[PDB]
Amino acid sequence: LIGCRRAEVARTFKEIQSLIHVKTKEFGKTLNIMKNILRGKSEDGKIDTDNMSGAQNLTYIPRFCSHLGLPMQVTTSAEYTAKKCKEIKEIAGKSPITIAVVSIYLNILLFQIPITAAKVGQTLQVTEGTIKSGYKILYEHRDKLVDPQLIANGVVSLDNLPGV
DNA sequence: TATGTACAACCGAACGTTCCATAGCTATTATATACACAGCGTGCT
Repeated sequence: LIGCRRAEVARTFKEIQSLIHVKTKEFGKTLNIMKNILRGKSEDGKIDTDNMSGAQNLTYIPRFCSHLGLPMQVTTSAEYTAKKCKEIKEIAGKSPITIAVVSIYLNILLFQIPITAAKVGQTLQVTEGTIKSGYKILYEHRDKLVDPQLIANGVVSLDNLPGV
């Protein structure tokens, strides 16, 4: 996990857990210990940048979109939505995985790709209820979650996003 | 001269299983906090 993060190609805890069979508690405690060790030998003996921070959600979006087979235009829109999604306090505390998945789902229905949430959550191993629950929060601020140029050109209109 | 007799020469070792010794992890209780996930139950169609 540290090695992936240092290379700017960071992965998620679940993705690494798919190969190495270790439950979450031991994983977290070991990671905290090793980070302290690296920091300790960075001062006495660099190590981290803006990347070392846990969330760094923008890095996950390109791979998650690839798993769904979306075009690059949707991926860029998802990155913009996820980047601006941190201004909302009702969602900012959520896990970076959900922040990226809900942003991807918002754009999937914005460009009208026929992929249902039942498969988006099944592909990225995220509960469908969580996806739709988060989508509701990412509906009161849609004007701030869509790139101005895309709406200006005419590629996407905000009336294609269903409203509850 | 002839015949006898005598003499001289030409099984190891690799692997597996059991037996001490030390240290560490596991489980439980309480509490605030918050997220995600897996259930159960009730109304709707």
